[PDB]
Amino acid sequence: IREILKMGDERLLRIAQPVPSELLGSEELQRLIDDMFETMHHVGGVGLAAPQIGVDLQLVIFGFPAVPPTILLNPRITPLDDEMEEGWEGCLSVPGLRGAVSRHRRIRYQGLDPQGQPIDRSVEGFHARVVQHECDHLIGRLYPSRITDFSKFGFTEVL
Ligand code: NI
Repeated sequence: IREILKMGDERLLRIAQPVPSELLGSEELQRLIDDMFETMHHVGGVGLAAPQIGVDLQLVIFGFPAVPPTILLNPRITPLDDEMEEGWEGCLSVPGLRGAVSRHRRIRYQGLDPQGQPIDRSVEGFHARVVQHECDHLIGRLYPSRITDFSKFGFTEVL
């Protein structure tokens, strides 16, 4: 179990470094992953990025409309067309708040699994939204910085 960092921490705002090749397959990486799944499961989250626990690595985990349990390294996202869709987001680093955010409806995402094998998936809707949100942590973007409709940004208890 690790502490989740909160919005305002400078560590959330950095561009994350890639997982280096010598870590792929390794026990050190596996332990980071186990620590991340424990943390996410302990607070009831659907996704967690390594910078949210102060680890400066392009590594996200997610899973749950169901979403397959995935561990994604060094990701690259390619929007499949121009269609945008609005949805509710929250984040463990932004407790007590929700906002509506416009995201690509369809994306292809690519990256590596923990053993260094390629991932290549094309996805839509909520799965697409989750991946965009997690991958935004890796470039120092939290979901308030993506909001366009501020009428829909508020406290959970109130909205
Ligand atoms: Ni988040």
